[PDB]
Amino acid sequence: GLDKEKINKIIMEATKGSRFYGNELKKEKQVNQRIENMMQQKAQITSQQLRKAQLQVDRFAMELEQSRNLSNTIVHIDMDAFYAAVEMRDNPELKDKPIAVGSMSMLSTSNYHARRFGVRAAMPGFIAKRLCPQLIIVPPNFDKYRAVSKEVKEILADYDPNFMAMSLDEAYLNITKHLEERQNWPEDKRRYFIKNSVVFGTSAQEVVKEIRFRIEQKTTLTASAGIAPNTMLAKVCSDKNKPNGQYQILPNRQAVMDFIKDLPIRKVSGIGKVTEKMLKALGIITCTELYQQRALLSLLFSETSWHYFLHISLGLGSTHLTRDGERKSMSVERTFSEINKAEEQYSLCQELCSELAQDLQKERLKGRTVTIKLKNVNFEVKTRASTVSSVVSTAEEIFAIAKELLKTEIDADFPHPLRLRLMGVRISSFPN
DNA sequence: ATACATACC
DNA sequence: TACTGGTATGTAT
Ligand SMILES: Nc1ncnc2c1ncn2[C@H]1C[C@H](O)[C@@H](COP(=O)(O)NP(=O)(O)OP(=O)(O)O)O1
Ligand SMILES: [Mg+2]
Ligand SMILES: [Mg+2]
Ligand SMILES: [Mg+2]
Repeated sequence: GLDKEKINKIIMEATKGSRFYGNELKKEKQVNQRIENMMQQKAQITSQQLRKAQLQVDRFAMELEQSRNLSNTIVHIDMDAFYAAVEMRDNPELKDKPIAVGSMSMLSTSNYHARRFGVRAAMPGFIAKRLCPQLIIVPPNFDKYRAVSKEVKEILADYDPNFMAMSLDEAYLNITKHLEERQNWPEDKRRYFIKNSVVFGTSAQEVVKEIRFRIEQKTTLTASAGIAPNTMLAKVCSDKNKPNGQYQILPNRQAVMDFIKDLPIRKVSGIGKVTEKMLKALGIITCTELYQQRALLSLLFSETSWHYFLHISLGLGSTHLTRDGERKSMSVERTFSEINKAEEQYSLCQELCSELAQDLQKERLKGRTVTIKLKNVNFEVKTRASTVSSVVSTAEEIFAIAKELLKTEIDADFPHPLRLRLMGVRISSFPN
């Protein structure tokens, strides 16, 4: 498959000049400035501050290190090319062919064949077709994916009944308890037939082989898996042998540190495009560099960020799955071809409010904060929020609040019309 | 509390 | 022709 410059070449040539690209520059500059600002303060940092922080951080680091929990076994399962794999399963014509699930405007994912051409999730179809004109863009069938998801979630329930579904295709499992019961199971209880039988051992490696086997037998789709003593690690491992493979970080401190040693921080869940580029500008790329700079980082970043970075640098993370409690927000948003007539924008706001009210009606939810989201034709995004004393829920009450927030924004630019491409409404601040 | 940014599927 | 929908969290004021 294609190189890796030829790709970015095509994307640039196709993106450059678009209102969309304009905005991406506007953001990258707003980030570069944020780096430059950080960069200053690093210069104004003294050696006797550095020493002061270093003795503080290490005091906290000894507290984390002494509390390290290796006694749990955490599994992250992540379906392989989920949507695309499903559409491949049920249409032989795509057998050995590059595909992507989505529209010509936007793609959800792509199969590994198509990923060799640099077509990826969150790419517009029309750009992906320039990277690979044989690409088959198959429309998404959300409802199938939900149904397939339910089939695997049923299997996963056997090993951890409190497993944490992150989305349709992925989940964390705490198999610690299952491995204890399984230690002294007969071959009967861990024997599965092929769709002539097969058997799996008593170890963690084997349990996960059984899970991934049953998943393939039930759904005709492969999954990858990661094993570790915490979620943060397990999530990373699950990606290591993708597609259709496992990895284990064994529950001993040395192994953890061996894995961490040269791990690019980007691979950790929650270090993205920006934090990478920010941490790179301090010379931090691996998770040991992140450890080494821990004093400096305590001065340049907020408490939560450097606390989080320290957990990353020590190979720490969550060692029990907290059963997802109540939601914090519900929202709906929609992109469209340009709208500028005020009366059409009110109507469209009123529609979204109705849809949100209907989704609230499902889970019997009422909130206090209504937040409209507007994104003009140049991709610039405004949110405007208003909190109310008493909780609201109906399409009328939500619209009443959103109406004004929108009105204000139409008035502000007056006599210029709001030229928007996306509107949304969110409700939040639900009671405890 | 409000705004905007960053991240994940 | 065409650049998503969605929830939670962070950063800053
Ligand atoms: N940015 C995005 N926008 C829309 N849909 C997306 C998306 N990212 C993912 N999806 C959809 C499409 C995906 O099928 C599904 C699961 O997301 P993953 O597990 O992150 N990606 P996959 O399973 O395809 O491949 P593998 O894990 O082997 O790399 O969510
Ligand atoms: Mg995934
Ligand atoms: Mg996946
Ligand atoms: Mg990351």
